[PDB]
Amino acid sequence: AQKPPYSYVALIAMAIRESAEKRLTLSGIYQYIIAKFPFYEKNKKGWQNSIRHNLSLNECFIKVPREGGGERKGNYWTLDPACEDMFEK
Amino acid sequence: QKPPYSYVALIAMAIRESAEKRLTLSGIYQYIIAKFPFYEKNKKGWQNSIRHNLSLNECFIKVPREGGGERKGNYWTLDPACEDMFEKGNYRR
DNA sequence: AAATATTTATTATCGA
DNA sequence: TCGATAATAAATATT
Repeated sequence: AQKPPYSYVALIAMAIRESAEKRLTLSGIYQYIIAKFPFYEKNKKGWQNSIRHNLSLNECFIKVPREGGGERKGNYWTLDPACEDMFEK
Repeated sequence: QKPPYSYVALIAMAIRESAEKRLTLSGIYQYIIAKFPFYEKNKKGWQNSIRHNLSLNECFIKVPREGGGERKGNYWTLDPACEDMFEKGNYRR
């Protein structure tokens, strides 16, 4: 019972390293973040767009190809082989 | 050829240098160019500086635009006390 | 008209 | 009072 004002930044690449295959999608993001804590909600476009723009400022992300496991838009999103050893932690 | 001039005063001067005084945001730059052309649109560096003046003041108001004026930007105007203050001492050193 | 990602754009924090 | 990192709204491009 307290205020979580800190978890808007590192919730993006988290689902990469918390997982085992390191390429979970927005579906896995949603279901796992929901399964984690009992207050946050996906029924708000505000917080959704907030977490959406949290990915553009820092210049370390990149787009990586994927086949028809859900690809109609195009490639998935992950990190760069350079800013690697700073996101496992 | 950028100006060493007060940027809030730059916005207010652009304001008084018009009749409608409520032009769109995407034209604001052009007007400053009309005075002192230096900057290039590709340079994304010094934008936050002008932003600091645009957002942080106490003589402007924020009012939502009309749905037909659907572009990127809003309209701003001055304050009567700010008007009568700037009308006297606007261009000193 | 509802919800993915390259640019734009208020509140406020730091630093000079 | 002029500049550099973060944290937040509302309107284009993309599927």
